Amino acid sequence: QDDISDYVAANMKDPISRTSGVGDVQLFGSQYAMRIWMDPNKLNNFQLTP
Amino acid sequence: FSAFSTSRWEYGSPRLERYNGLPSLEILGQAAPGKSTGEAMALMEELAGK
Repeated sequence: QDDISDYVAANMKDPISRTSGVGDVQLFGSQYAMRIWMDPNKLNNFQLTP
Repeated sequence: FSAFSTSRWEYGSPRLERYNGLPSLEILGQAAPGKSTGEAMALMEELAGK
């Protein structure tokens, strides 16, 4: 679902949102993002915090 | 600055343009005097297909 949602957000949502007569577009997904999933144990080992 | 940096020469775009939210290059041209503008547009559209 994530790849499809990213493709829709990147290539299909924006052109459709500016189509004449389209007021609001609700994406049933989410665009890609750089997710940094932190580990508290590893952060604690190196004396690091978020 | 020479202690913590390196420098190089590279090519880049002095002016970037986008059309309808996507990166684009604008091409300006005219139809040949004998022929119409519509024929030139159709031909260049067919060329873009290649």
